[PDB]
Amino acid sequence: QTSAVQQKLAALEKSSGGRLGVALIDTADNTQVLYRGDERFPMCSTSKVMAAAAVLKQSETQKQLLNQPVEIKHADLVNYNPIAEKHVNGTMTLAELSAAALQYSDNTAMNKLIAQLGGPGGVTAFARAIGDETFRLDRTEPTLNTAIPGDPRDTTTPRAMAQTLRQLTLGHALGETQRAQLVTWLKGNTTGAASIRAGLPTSWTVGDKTGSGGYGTTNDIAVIWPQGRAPLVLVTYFTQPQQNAESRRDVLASAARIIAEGL
Ligand SMILES: OC[C@H]1O[C@@](CO)(O[C@H]2O[C@H](CO)[C@@H](O)[C@H](O)[C@H]2O)[C@@H](O)[C@@H]1O
Repeated sequence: QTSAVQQKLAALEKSSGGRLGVALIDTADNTQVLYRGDERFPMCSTSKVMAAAAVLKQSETQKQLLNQPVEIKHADLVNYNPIAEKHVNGTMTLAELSAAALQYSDNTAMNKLIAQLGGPGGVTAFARAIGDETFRLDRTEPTLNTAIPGDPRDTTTPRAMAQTLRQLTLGHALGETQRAQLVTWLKGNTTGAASIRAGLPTSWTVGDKTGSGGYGTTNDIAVIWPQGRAPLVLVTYFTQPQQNAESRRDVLASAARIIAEGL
C-alpha cells in the first residue's frame, strides 16, 4: 500500500513529534507523491504566494498596476517589516511589495497586498478563480500565523497547494509575463536556505516560499528545475502539538531529501 517514500516520511514524522504533509508533482509524467496530502495545514507565510499571484492576475488587464506606488505610514507596520520600515512616510509599488513579501517575508508588505485585493476574501476569491477549491485566507498579518490545532482558518492541503503552485509557475493560471515574474521573485527568496533547498542538489534551480508560525509550524513550497529533466513542485507543511514548539526547518530538508531519491 504505502511506498518506501511514504514510509520514510512517516518515520521522519514520528521522530519529529509533529504532523507532516507533503505533496510532490513531477511534471515529466504528472505523477503525484503525497503524505497526508488531503489534510489541512496552517499556511502561514506560504499564503503570500497566492496574494502576490492575485495581484499579478489583476495586472494582466491593468498593465501599470505593478508600478502603482502605495503609501507606507508608521501605523501600517506589524510584527516583521524588514523592507517596509525603510519606506515609512514614503511608498512602495505593488511590485516592490510583492518582492518584499515573497523574498523577505515582510508582513506589512503582505497586508498591503491583501488590501489591494479587498481583504483576505479577495485572496480566496482569486484562488477559487484559478481552480483552487481548498485554499482559504481568513485573516491578515500577524494573526493568520496562529496555527491553532483544528482551526480551519488560513489553511490549505499539500495536494491543493502543489497543484496551484504548478499552475501558477509552470502552467497557465497566469499570463506568460506574469508567470515569469512570479518565478523570478520565488527564485530570489532569501529565507529558504535551511528548508527544501537544503535537501536538494545544489545544481538544481529552486524557487520557494517559506512559512513559520505558532505551534512550531514550519512550511516551504517550491518549484524546482532539476538538471536534465522536467521541473517539479514540492510542498512540505509541518506543525507540532504544543504552542511554543521550536521551528524545524531541518524536517523539511529531510522530507525533500527523501522525495528526491524516488525521482
Ligand atoms: O498595511 C495596512 C493595511 O493592511 C490591512 C489589512 O490588509 O490592515 C492591517 O494593518 C492595519 C494597520 O497596521 C491594522 O489596523 C489592521 O487590523 C490589519 O489587518 C488594511 O486594512 C490596511 O489598509
